[PDB]
Amino acid sequence: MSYNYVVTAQKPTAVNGCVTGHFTSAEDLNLLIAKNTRLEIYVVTAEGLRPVKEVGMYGKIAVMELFRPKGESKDLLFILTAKYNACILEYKQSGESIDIITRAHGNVQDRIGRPSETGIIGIIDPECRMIGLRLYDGLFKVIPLDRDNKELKAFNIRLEELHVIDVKFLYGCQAPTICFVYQDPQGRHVKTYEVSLREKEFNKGPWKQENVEAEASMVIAVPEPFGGAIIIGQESITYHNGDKYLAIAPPIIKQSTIVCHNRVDPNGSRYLLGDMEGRLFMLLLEKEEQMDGTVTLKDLRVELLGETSIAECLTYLDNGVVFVGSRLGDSQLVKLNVDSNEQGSYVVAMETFTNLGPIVDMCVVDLERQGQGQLVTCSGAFKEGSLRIIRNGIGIHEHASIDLPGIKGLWPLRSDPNRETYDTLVLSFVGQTRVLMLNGEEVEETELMGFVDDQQTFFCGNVAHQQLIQITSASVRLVSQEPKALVSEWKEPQAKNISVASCNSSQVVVAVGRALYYLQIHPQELRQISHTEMEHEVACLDITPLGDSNGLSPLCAIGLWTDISARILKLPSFELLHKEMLGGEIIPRSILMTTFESSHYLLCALGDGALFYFGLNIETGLLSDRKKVTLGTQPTVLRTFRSLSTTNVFACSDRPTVIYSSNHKLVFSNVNLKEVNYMCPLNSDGYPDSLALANNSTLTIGTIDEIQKLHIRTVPLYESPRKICYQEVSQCFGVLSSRIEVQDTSGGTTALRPSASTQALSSSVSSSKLFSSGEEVEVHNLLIIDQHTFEVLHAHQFLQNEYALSLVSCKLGKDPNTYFIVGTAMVYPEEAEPKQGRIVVFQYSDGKLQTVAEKEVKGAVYSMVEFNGKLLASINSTVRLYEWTTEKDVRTECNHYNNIMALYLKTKGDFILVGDLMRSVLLLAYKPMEGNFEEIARDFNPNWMSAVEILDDDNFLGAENAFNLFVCQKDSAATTDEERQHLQEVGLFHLGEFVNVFCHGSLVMQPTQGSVLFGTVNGMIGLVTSLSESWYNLLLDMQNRLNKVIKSVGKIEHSFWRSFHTERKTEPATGFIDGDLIESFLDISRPKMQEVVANREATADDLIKVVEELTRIH
Amino acid sequence: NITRDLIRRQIKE
Repeated sequence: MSYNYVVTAQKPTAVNGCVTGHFTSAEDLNLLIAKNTRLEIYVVTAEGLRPVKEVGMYGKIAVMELFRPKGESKDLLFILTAKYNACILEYKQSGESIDIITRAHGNVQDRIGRPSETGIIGIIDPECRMIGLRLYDGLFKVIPLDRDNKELKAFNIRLEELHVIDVKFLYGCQAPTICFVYQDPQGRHVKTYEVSLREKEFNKGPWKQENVEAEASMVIAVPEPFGGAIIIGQESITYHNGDKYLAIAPPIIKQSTIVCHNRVDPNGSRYLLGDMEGRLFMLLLEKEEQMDGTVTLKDLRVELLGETSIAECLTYLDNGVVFVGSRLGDSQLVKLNVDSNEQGSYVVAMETFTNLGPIVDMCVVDLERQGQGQLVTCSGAFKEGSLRIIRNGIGIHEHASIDLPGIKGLWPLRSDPNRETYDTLVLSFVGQTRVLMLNGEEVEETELMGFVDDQQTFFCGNVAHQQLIQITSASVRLVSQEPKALVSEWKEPQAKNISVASCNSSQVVVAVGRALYYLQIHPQELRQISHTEMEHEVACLDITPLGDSNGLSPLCAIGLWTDISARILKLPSFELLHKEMLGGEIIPRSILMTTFESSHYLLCALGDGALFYFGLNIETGLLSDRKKVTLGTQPTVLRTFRSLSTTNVFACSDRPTVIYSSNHKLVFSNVNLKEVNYMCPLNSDGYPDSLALANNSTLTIGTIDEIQKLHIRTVPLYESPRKICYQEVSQCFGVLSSRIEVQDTSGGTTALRPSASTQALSSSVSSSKLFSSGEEVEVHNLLIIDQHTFEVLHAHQFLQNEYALSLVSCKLGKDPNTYFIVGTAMVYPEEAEPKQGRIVVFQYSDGKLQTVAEKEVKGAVYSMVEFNGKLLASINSTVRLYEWTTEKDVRTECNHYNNIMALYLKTKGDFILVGDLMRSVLLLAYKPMEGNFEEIARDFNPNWMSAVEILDDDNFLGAENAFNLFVCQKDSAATTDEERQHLQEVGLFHLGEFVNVFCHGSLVMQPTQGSVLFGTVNGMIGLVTSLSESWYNLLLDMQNRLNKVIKSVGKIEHSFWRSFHTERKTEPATGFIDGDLIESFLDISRPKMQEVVANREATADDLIKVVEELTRIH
Repeated sequence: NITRDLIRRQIKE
């Protein structure tokens, strides 16, 4: 009986794979980007990447290849999952809908076999005769491509070589032939076999096993024109083919290992090479033509081209463009030129995509000190290290604050017919109208000609022909720029009001009730045109001359009031077209027609806060999509605002919301604001690119943030951040950091570039004498980062070979100071495990960093929380509790010894603690007895932990080694000595991510209990919450209903995916819910959504409301 | 050196 819920807050952003080809059309260039469980399909364009399709799969993508057999009009896609799900995919565009269809699938894991060296490798023959897998040592699995084999049946062949580094299929080979680098005793070797599938054996390869260098790792199979194989080692590159043998050993490449490649030119004249450094190389093969003799290979050379992000994945695209898949850093779109720039680089970045990278550690802070957490991650590694500040929502910056408990509308006002700046904001009021002349930045309420102050303005637009309108309770007044008085003024042929106002900068379309007139601000006078009567009372109206119309406006739309409807119409005629019947007893408060890039949009807000959304047609215009949200609980006013190239829709509610744009879609993110009642663009000479926004009581004006649901602000550290703490009193962060350095010829160590610790504002080194006794090395630092500016205020460098692994910001003992304590450790590469380390206690003062105390240890300090005014640490395998002498020193109180390796600890308010490396988790208490540890209980399973949390008094979350999550609790049980001494795994669940950090916090607010945020190696940020048994049960059920209804991509079974799994056991998931899947619900059609129900009560869209309520936890 | 391995593990593969 454990009941948890897990959702993704941020999808993985690291890039594991990327592959290029024609997957969308025979004539289309696509870049397929593989995150972890996310496949991203693009079309390469002049601008770069046209997003087209983003699906998620039920597994971690380990293999991703495009291929095209015969008769096949375009490329199909092969994908192997890490749980050995193999599938084959096809891009299907049902004219206007899109689908990725599974042409074949099946699971290719084998009970036999130990997962090999260099991990899964999936290759595919040039002729497409088969697919070659290397899942295990000794085996080589072959999946024969045939029209059938829709279940991907496969055979294994025995592989004599038990240790294969890399393999490819050779080109221009009659028989399917593989080429591989393998390792034995006495070096590495390149060797070949034909693959005859009609016998299920191998056969001899075309060329004799040559040798390759000790560190050979990549095999490139050169295309048909050249044929053969390139082998890439350290400091050396070689070419093999039959008796042909070519070798270069360019000094330049010794510096760092080549990690990745890519064919640039189809013939393979040219390849890209990726470095551990981020260096980019061109590999060039000098061809050679000899009449009556196809071609040969005279030479090959390497040229340094420049520098990218550390590249996992490289892919030449169109002309000089290269996509850079990055895992340690931000991914990027990059450009190659024939000419280098200034210090010498042929590489020029074009676009950078944000990778929250490896989140190595993180922490929550409301920096703005409101009631929302921002989250602050140590990210990336080496040159890509960064902090990322992550903040939900879209904010605005407030410039004035005028108390006006009334404002019932407001429109812009340029008082000078030249400047695109306005100096007035005439504003509807509680049955009034106030004008507002501005002295630039100042505020002033005065009169204005032909604009009634006694009456309630319902509009105020920017009517052309040198005129200013003010439509009122009564009727459309008129004022000039030239005359500036009472130029004209309409009035209802009966002394009845205008109910609903309209106007763009050229039209006027009011309503009287059921009535629908039409007036014009023609040169200096308002002339009448049409009149039509409607079934019911006009609720709301919209007109704006969309695209192909200068001021004068095409078709129309309206919501009415007893038949709560929205309908499509024309202009002077009012001829009714298609329509829609929305439900309930609440009338449409607002209707809208818009545009962004390539669609004309229609939305309709109701008084319950909900909104229905649809698209119209400038040419025709009819019905579109039908979905239903929950923005405010209050009626929503829709409006459109000035921003970047794509100006957008702002929704006014108790939950202010922006509606931007996705692919060609539209964003739905919160605006970080109390409540916005009405809202409009502005620009005054004293307030430019400003937005105006009145609430219950107050005008406000300011710019906008980004757009997404999450805003991220990066602090480039240029080295690898490791741990991170917030010392509030000091208004700064502590960050442990590590920089790499190389052996000097003095013997010392230099540095490869300026980092955050070398460009530090001030600085200091360890003096401490506790110890006495090319080549690369780490230099470690505590950095002091201002919380507002994110400047490195101070840098404290630790000793030669001292890694700093843990950090806390705490007060200790009676002592009233907040210290920064750092646990460290002396690492020497030969050693298995450090035997020496220290704890160091520091204070950061006015702007100072004092070494307040040190403390020898006989190990590596892995973690340390602040217990109860004491410092609980943890060294190599011993867990301790330090007391702070009044004499200001850390002295031992007690220690627990029964650990293989204590890596993590957390503290449940009370005297309770938890953690371990290969042996899952322990629970400990502090006994104010003799002041001792009592080991309360442990989990008796072989979990190699990576992260540990306490969700509550009895519930412990755990993440491990194998991308699983688990929960333990203490066994409430008779025989309270053994059953008591044991805690049971009451929840299991395969996440699919490696978790580095849990911490309590949330990114949201100012059903569910708790909020635990987690930070993963892939850039994925998730959330774990707790549930009621009934909520659990509701959701479990609905989890299963949902799986019947939803087509999973490669036809992977959801529950196969979520299955707690190791290469020693596989159990199904218990006590866990992916809201990821629950949430999936809303993307479903109401038909397929009805099925989800057939059965305290049962409903058809009660659940639609349960699920909404959830999406808002993050 | 297992400390180095763990540091490597946090940055994965």
